[PDB]
Amino acid sequence: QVHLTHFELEGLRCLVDKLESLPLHKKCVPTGIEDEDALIADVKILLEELASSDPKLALTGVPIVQWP
Amino acid sequence: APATGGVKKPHRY
Amino acid sequence: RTFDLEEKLQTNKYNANFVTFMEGKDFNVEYIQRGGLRDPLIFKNSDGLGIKMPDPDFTVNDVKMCVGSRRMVDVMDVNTQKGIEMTMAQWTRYYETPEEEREKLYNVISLEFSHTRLENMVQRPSTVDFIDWVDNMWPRHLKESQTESTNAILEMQYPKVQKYCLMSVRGCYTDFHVDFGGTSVWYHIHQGGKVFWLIPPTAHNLELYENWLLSGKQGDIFLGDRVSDCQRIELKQGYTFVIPSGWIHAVYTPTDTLVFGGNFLHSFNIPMQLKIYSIEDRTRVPNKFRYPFYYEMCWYVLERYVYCITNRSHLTKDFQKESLSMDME
Ligand SMILES: O=C(O)CNC(=O)C(=O)O
Ligand code: NI
Repeated sequence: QVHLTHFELEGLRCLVDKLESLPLHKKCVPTGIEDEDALIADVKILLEELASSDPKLALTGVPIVQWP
Repeated sequence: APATGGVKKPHRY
Repeated sequence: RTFDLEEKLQTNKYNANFVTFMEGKDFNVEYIQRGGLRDPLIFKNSDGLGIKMPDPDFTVNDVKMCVGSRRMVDVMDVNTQKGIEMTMAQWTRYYETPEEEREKLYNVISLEFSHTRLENMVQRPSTVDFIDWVDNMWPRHLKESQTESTNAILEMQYPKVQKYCLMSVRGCYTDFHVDFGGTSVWYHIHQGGKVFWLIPPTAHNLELYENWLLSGKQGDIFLGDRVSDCQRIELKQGYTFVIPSGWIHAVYTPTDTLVFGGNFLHSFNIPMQLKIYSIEDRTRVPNKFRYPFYYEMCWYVLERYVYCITNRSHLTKDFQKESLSMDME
C-alpha cells in the first residue's frame, strides 16, 4: 500500500542480509531492541510486500520514517 | 586516556 | 610524501565533471528520493538551504571560547598524516602564529562541537535533518541525554558525528580517503577556500583504494593518477558542498580557512555505506576513526521502517514508553 524507492528496497534487503549473518560477538544488537530474530523476520515479509512499489508513486517528497 | 570515536583522519604515511 | 603536490594542483588532467551545481530550493526530499543522493553537489550560494552560520568574521579564538580553552582536540600533522592532540588554547596559539614562524603544518578537521555554545550557531542544510539516521532513527531519549561535548566513547549516547569545525592553515593537505562508515558529508566554507580531488566509488576504484590502503604507499602514489577519471574542483567562500557515500577524496587548503561540516548516514545508499564499513574492517582501521555504534544504528533503522509502515514495534516496552512520552511533548 505504501511505495518505497528502489534505493530503499535494495538497501533494506542488503541491511537485513548483513545483520542476520553477523556472528553474536559482532552483531551489536542495541539495548532498545526486543527480539531481533522477529524483527529480521518482519523485515523480510515487508520487503516481499513492498516489492511491487511503483517508482513514480514513491516520489512523495516526504520520508516514510519520521517522528509523529 | 579515555577512548574516543568519530575521529576524522585518513591513514598515516 | 614523494609525489609533487604542486603539480597535482597545477595540471589540467583532473578534468572529469561529476559535480551537479544546484540551487538550495531544489535540494529537497523529493530530489533524494529521485536520485539517491548519488552525485556530489555544490551550492554556490546558500539561498534556500536553511543553513545558519556564525558571524562572518568568526575566528579560531572565537571557536576556542565556545568549546573551551582546555578542550582536547585531534590534530593532523600534514607531513605524516598521523594524529596528535593538544588543547584548543594551544591550537589557537598555533593558528595565530605567523606562517613563517610555524615549525610544522597542522590541520584540524575533527572538532565535533555538539553540546557546546557553538552548536546553536551552526545549522546544516534542512534537508539533511529529514534524512540523517541520527535524527530519524536513533531513540530520541538517548540522543537528548548526551551531555559530554567531547567524543569520549564511554559518555557517548548516540553517534556524535553531526557538527564539526575544520580549521586549516594555508598549505594543509588531507590525503585520499572515504569518510567513516560510508557517511555522506556536507561542508560549508565559512571563510577561505578549498581544493578537492574527487574519485567516484566504482567497484574498480574502491578496489584500487583498498589495495592502496593495504600497500601503505599513500605518500608515494597520488591516488587520482591511478584512476580513469578524477575531478579537481575549487570551493570558494560561501559554497556548500555535499559529498555522497563512498566518494574517495583529497583536499588542499590554499588559504587560511574555517569550515563547518558534518557527516550522516541515510536510507538511500545503504549498500555503499555497508561496502565502506567492510573496507574499514579489512584494512583494520582502529575504532576511534570509525562511525560510533554503526551496527546498533542499522538495527534501529530496521525497527523504524517496520514500525512506521506496519505499526509493529520491535523495541522493548520501556523504550516504547520513552518514545510515547516524547510524542506527547
Ligand atoms: O578539509 C580537509 O582538509 C579534509 N576534509 C574532508 O576530507 C571532509 O570534509 O570530508
Ligand atoms: Ni573527508
